[PDB]
Amino acid sequence: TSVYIEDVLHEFSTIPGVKEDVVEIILNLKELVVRFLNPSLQTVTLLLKAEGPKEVKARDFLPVADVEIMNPDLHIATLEEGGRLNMEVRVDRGVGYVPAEKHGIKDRINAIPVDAVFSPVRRVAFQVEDTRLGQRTDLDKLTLRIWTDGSVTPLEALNQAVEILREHLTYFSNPQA
Amino acid sequence: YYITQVRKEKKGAGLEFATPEEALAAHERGEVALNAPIKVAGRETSVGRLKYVFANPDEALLAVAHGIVDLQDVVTVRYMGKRLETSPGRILFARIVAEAVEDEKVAWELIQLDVPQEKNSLKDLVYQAFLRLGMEKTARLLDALKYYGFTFSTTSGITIGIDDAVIPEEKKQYLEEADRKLLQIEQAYEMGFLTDRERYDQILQLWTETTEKVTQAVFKNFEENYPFNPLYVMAQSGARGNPQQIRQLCGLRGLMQKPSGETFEVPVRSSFREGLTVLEYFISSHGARKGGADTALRTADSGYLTRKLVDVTHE
Amino acid sequence: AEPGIDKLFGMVDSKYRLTVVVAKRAQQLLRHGFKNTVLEPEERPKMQTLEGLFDDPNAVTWAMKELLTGRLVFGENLVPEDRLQKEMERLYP
Amino acid sequence: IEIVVRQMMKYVEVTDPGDSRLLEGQVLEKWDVEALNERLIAEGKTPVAWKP
Amino acid sequence: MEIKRFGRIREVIPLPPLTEIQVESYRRALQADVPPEKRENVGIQAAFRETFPIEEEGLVLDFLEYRLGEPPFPQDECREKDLTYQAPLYARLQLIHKDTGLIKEDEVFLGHIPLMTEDGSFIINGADRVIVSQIHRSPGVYFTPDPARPGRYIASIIPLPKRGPWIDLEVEPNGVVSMKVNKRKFPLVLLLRVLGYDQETLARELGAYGELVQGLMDESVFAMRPEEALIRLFTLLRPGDPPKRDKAVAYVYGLIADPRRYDLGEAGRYKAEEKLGIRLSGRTLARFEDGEFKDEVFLPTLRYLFALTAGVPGHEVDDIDHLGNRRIRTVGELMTDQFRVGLARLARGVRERMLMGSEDSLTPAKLVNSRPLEAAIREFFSRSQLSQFKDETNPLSSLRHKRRISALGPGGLTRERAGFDVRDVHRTHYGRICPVETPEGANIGLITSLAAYARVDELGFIRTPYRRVVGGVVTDEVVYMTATEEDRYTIAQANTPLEGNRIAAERVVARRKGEPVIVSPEEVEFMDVSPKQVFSVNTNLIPFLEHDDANRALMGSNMQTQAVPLIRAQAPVVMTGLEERVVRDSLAALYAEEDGEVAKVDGNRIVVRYEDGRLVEYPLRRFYRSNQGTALDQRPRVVVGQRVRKGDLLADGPASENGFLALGQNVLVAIMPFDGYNFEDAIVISEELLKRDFYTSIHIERYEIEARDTKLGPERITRDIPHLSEAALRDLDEEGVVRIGAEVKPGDILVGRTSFKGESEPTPEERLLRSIFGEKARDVKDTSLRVPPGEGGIVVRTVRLRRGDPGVELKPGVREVVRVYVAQKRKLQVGDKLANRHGNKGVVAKILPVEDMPHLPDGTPVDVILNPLGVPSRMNLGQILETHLGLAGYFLGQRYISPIFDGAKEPEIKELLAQAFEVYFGKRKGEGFGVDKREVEVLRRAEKLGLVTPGKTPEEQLKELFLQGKVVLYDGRTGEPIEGPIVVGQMFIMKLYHMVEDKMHARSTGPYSLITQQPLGGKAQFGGQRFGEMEVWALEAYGAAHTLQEMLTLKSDDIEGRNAAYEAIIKGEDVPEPSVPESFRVLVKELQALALDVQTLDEKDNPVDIFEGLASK
DNA sequence: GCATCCGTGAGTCGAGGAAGCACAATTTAACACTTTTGTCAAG
DNA sequence: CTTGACAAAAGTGTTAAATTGTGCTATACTGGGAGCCGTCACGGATGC
Ligand SMILES: [Mg+2]
Ligand SMILES: [Mg+2]
Repeated sequence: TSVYIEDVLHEFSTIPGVKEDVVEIILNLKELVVRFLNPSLQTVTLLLKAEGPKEVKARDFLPVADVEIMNPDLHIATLEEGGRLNMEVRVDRGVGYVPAEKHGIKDRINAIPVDAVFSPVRRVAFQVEDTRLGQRTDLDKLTLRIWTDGSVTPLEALNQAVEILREHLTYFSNPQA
Repeated sequence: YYITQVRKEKKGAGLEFATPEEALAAHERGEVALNAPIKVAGRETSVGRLKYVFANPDEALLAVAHGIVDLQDVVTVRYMGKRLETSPGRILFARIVAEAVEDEKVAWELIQLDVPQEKNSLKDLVYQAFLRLGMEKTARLLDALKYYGFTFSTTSGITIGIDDAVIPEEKKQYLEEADRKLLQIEQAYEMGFLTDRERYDQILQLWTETTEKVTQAVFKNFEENYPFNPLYVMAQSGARGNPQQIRQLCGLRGLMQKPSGETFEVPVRSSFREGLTVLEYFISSHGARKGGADTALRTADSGYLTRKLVDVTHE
Repeated sequence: AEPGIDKLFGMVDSKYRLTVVVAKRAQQLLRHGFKNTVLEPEERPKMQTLEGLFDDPNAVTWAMKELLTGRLVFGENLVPEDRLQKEMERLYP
Repeated sequence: IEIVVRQMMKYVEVTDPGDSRLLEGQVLEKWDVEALNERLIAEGKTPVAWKP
Repeated sequence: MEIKRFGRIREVIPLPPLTEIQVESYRRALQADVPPEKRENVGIQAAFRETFPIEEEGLVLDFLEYRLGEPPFPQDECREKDLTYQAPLYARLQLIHKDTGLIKEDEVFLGHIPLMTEDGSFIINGADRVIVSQIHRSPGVYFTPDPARPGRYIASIIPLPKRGPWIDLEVEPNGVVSMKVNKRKFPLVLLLRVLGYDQETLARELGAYGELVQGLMDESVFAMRPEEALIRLFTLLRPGDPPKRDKAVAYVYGLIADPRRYDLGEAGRYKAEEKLGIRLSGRTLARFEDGEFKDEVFLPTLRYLFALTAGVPGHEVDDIDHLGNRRIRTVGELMTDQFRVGLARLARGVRERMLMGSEDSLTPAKLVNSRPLEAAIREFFSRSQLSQFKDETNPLSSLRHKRRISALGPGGLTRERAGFDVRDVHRTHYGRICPVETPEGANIGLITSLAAYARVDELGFIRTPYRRVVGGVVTDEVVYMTATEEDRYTIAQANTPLEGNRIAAERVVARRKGEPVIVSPEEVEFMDVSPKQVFSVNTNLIPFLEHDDANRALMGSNMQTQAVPLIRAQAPVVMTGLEERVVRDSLAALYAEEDGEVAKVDGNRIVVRYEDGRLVEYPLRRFYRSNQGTALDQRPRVVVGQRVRKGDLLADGPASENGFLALGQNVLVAIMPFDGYNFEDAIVISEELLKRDFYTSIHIERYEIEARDTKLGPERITRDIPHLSEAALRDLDEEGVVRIGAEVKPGDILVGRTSFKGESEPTPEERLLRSIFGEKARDVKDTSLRVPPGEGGIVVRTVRLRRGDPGVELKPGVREVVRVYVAQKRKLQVGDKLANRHGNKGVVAKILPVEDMPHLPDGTPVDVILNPLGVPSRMNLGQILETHLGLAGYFLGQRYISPIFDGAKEPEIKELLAQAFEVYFGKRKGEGFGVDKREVEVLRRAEKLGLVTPGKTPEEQLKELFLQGKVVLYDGRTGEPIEGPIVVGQMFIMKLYHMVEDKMHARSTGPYSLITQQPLGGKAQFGGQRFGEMEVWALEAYGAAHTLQEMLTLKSDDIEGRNAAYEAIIKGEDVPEPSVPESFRVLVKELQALALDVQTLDEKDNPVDIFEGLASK
């Protein structure tokens, strides 16, 4: 949701010794997959301190309690000799797609809000086959295919989806004139 | 237009029977299609009209929901005390108008049930509704027509592919004939039987006639083999395009005019589906620029004329 | 379309007379704070607000509804203009 | 079209002034000369002869 | 991602330097690197040699040589400091005293000449500019038919523009040949007699044609002496001046014989000799030598006119629009013309200064005042119609701008006086001017583009390459020839089949003087190099161009110049092959000079260790704002230690992906109606595009403010703005300027400025208010720079120029100037304009969530939905073909190059689609999935639609649909399939420069005009909307008298009415009755200024005063 | 009648913003002083 | 409401700069300079 880079004021800038500009780095961070192991955890700050030359991946973040990086090999930036990258990445929990213009979250003055795509589900497909039971031959076989980023398993997402649909069905009660 | 147009089958298309029991029985055997025209005893009907008789429009549209029949299938429905023989789509259209004006009796008099709803039929419906109901009910009918037209065009399955520009098999035959007649025109011209100007006129007439025949062959193919082809439906219903534009896509581009006004002897024998050559594309650009220049120089004249008319008649 | 536009158009010989009548009545309603309306309390136009239903502030809407009821008289040389305003001020201060 | 054409045919040319101050060949409006003629005839005076 | 290439035509030569029309023309004019003694008589060298020596008739000022110095400031500094990138020009001149015979030489500083940059543009007052090449009628001798009288011809002699009068030669019905000059007609016998022509000579020369010579043998003047004839002619040409031989000869010599006043030109002289079959010694109609006039071209011109009338086989009329008769004036020639104009003014002052003041003690520096020369040069580069604000929306925009040919401008046609003839595509345009790329509207046919392979020659004539064909075998010898030379040959087509190098076809399609014909291989003499040479660079970027109607291809090529660079731009899935050369030739990307090794890679610069050992550091242009506000930055594409060969890519520029032109994104498209949101060119897009930042662009706005010296006191840039809280000053630094990195919204302060209030007693109400609150009025007021409505973003840069800074030439009275740069990252939104390369354009009308979009059976949602109803009327089928190839490429993971008119065909596209189906459907089979129930329902409809063959299996029928580019598509809202198979594919779509963010404007009240008091116009001025005549008619036709009266008075210029109306509304009251508009009062006073008594009367004819008694004495 | 001349007309929004000096005459500025005005405490 | 000090707050009156207007140069000088140039309609007026 927000990234702070030391010595960086906005995202329309470059960093000495770093091959990518801030805009490219933020795009790389949008692909970071972070799994919270604690259901009551709402926010975290991941710290990265790197000196060139090296390929800074998502595995370079300092460890945090109850936080796991699901794609350690994600490439973040390329540091040249004499380049340094000290940044704090704030990871939040939520639903939907919240543009940076809406939440505008900044943990400090120079922090840069990032557009948030909270959905863990990547792709959903369902298949209907022509099954038969007994003498009835018009029966349906439903197969749901769910692709997730790994933070939430497909079974967990399916259970959460079923509960949401079940909860909404309870709204067709207590009718009013 | 999509829902109010009925299907036509060719599988049966002619078989005569003695009783409807035989006619339906053949249908289960696959010998006749649902909408293929047949003669049961003396009258000409189809399997759908005999097989599917609905007590009212709600039952007919319930069967459509269950996939029993399509909107374009011709069946028998009982509506307003009459045992109509139409498709569920046309019965659906009648209900659309009836509910918009909230008058079933007046609505039945405003529509033509036994035709697809093209631009002209829909224009007559709006005008008649205005005369009988007024602005308020007519504006409601226009809102209902817009809603259902948008809804049905999304799920109907209208799309344009390269294969949708169907090339008639008659185009090859016509072009070979034009080559022989053109070669025959050159033979006579070599023999002195006609001059340069009459040779020039005869060439233009030959390609003007071939273009007309190719246009007719293009549309005859659509209405016989691909009645639901996207280009045919758009032009027939009035939604988009005319026969001239369809011919260039599917038939031949035709004759092009020089900047001086003369027409090139050699026409563009290729359509847009096949792709023009470099020389054909350049030759075709002469008319494209001329049309663009005429349009630009025509707006000033029309605008000037309107100002003259306003200033003479403003009082 | 405006509610009852067909009926309103049929009440005048010229469509522009209807606009003049509606436009003049709207000015009368505004000038007296809607206290001179011929509309009953259950006929008054309403607008849905966050707090709740309130009287419609649009005076042109009020005039069209009043004109449909048939309790308004319009015409030329009904009464002298000066006397009309004087009486309406007295009846609805 | 007929409204515009009615404006095109709105004028006449005086051919015989009669008992008026109009000059032969003068171009004026058809309505004006017709009103002028009826006034002149009302007082027993020769009317203006005009040309469409 | 592998690239598959289509096509059979082998191009023997590569595209020439795309900007050489600009770069080479300007090099020849300046000749800055050629040694002064080796310089040829062209460019400004010819301008110097034509004006000098300047003789007083006994001081002579002679020009020896010139030189150009190094520019005072580099290009980057000029942009920052609003300077012009130029070089100082010095001329080495010598003053010689004819009396004494003494020579003094010194180098005089003539001024500054703007320098063309490497890409072919100029920096004028800090702004990038392009000089558009001008097309005009070539000088020479032309023979056109007389329209009034059939069978009669007129001979026209045309010099260089503004280099002599046009001469007309005609045979009158009387039989006398009349010469028309400066609108005055006279008999050519008189001028012919002046040139020392006798009766016998005209008989020998022009007497073999018929009676025409008999009409040119009037002996009334032949016996007259040439001196008397010159005096007689001088009287006719200018009646009234005292006829004197010295004045008479000077007039005739300066009219047709003075090289400094009449200039037929190098091209005009070449054309005249080619047509008349003569050899002109110079470039003037006649020569004056030995105190006598000598004919040069009048007799040869008359001889041709007579023989053309007589009917000799070898003479013919001229087509004036024939491209062998029309030439191009490039930047070099256009600049040299203004250099000669101002250099003649410099000579005029020299003559009028060397006849007055210290005649003996004169030096070249004292005589020469270069201000006239500089003024002429600066006028050309600043206020010329052909000097245009550079178009740099993307790299292609600037490349196109430099190849444009304009028929307008000083010395050209008028936008409203150009007929169909000048706007038509001439047959000689083939291979020289693009037939499709032109502005649709009032400028159609008046602005054109150079064709890809065309080059302008030394004389200004466009030439195109052709392959020499000998004995039926095509050779690799390429010949560049003009339209006049092209007319002599039978030229075959590039698509002519060849068996190696021999023409295989028995019947060959060719051209003869532009007429298509069918010939044999032995009748072919030249061949087209490739189909690309017929079209411009923009048009050559449209794949499947042969399937698109030219009217839409015009739109397709024009819209590519308006695409904005994107942070995630992609090269198209289907390319034509010119994408790499456009980036290479635009000089936006960075390439290796030779083999080397990358030593340092950074976001700011790249250091390369070349094989010779020298280190080169390339700074990268980062977040630079172009003329259009789009951000242009270079992103490194190499890593430290990587080995690079010569010409390898080092960093991408704007709108390029690995060196390929990337003007947009490749998206998944479904062609189908969608709930009326596709209506009438509207486009429906998925929210998934925004989530992954497709069609997101960076735009930069520049705000400027100045602190000036004033009578009341100097304006100050300060943080201490009166009557402002700390919230409004929160982001301002101690200097009073907004801090870098702050976000600014409309109404926020950018730079704080206070100005001294004018001395004016306050109103009593405000004077009591101040007394009540005990606040003393301050002497300064708030005049700071704020963010305009609808704008804002992030402050990225602030520039501060102060008086006395090196290179800062601020205007007098200006203490300093502050510039603030605000960047904003724009995402695709509703109202933004999208387009593809085939002329299909529309605005986003709906952004749908991912779960509402149609999706494939595998769960993949489409990105864009396009209405099929836009195709049939437009006839641009190239987009359908691109979509089909995109669908195959999507599943095979490859990209394609299909050259225009020689590329992918349906049989090859269908063989690719068959492979794509195996990966697309074979993957499903291995996963353990069969055919969906929903697909079976669709397959049942499809066979009723004649799309699939009855009796086949579902998989075979699904493949039959796939080879047609159609798939079974599900509805994301219902989960049910669309009742018919849909055309789904991958298409390249561009986000154009037209954004609703820049165009939405609203106003209640604001600034008004000075004289008419009506609202100003333009969003920049916060102006109102024009309610023109046609809008008034619409209100009149509606009968809305009161609506019309409000807009005429209360809302436009009723000063008392608009004041009362505003006060009434904010008090909750109805607006009052309007009054007389102020525009009518202005009209009455203007009619009175013409001495006309305009009076408004009442029903009884008494005057009514509309001025409130303010003008009644 | 007849040519030849001149004069008037040719779409709409938007976005682009080179004497020099002398001297006299007049005006502006800076003192000077007196003459209001505004406060003060009383009274 | 006064009643007398008070102090700027302003105005009136000279004076000197600073600005502005005006007249005057004595070898002999004696008629300008820049367009140059691709449209088509009409009336309407004159050359007769
Ligand atoms: Mg994620
Ligand atoms: Mg039955």
